[PDB]
Amino acid sequence: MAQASVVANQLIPINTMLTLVMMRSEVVTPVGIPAEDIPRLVSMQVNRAVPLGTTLMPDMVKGYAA
Repeated sequence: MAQASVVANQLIPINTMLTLVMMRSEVVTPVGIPAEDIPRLVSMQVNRAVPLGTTLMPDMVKGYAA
């Protein structure tokens, strides 16, 4: 399996604006937001708390569409 996802590099509190320190690239299942998209996620808000190691999904990010 080759496709990497965005995963949380720290706990991301609810309603936090994302920064680059918060986002790592990992090959995980199920697949989340493509890791390719990390620079476009900066300053977008999360609508729930995202624990460390959690795969960031499209429905967790306010305003995200692809």
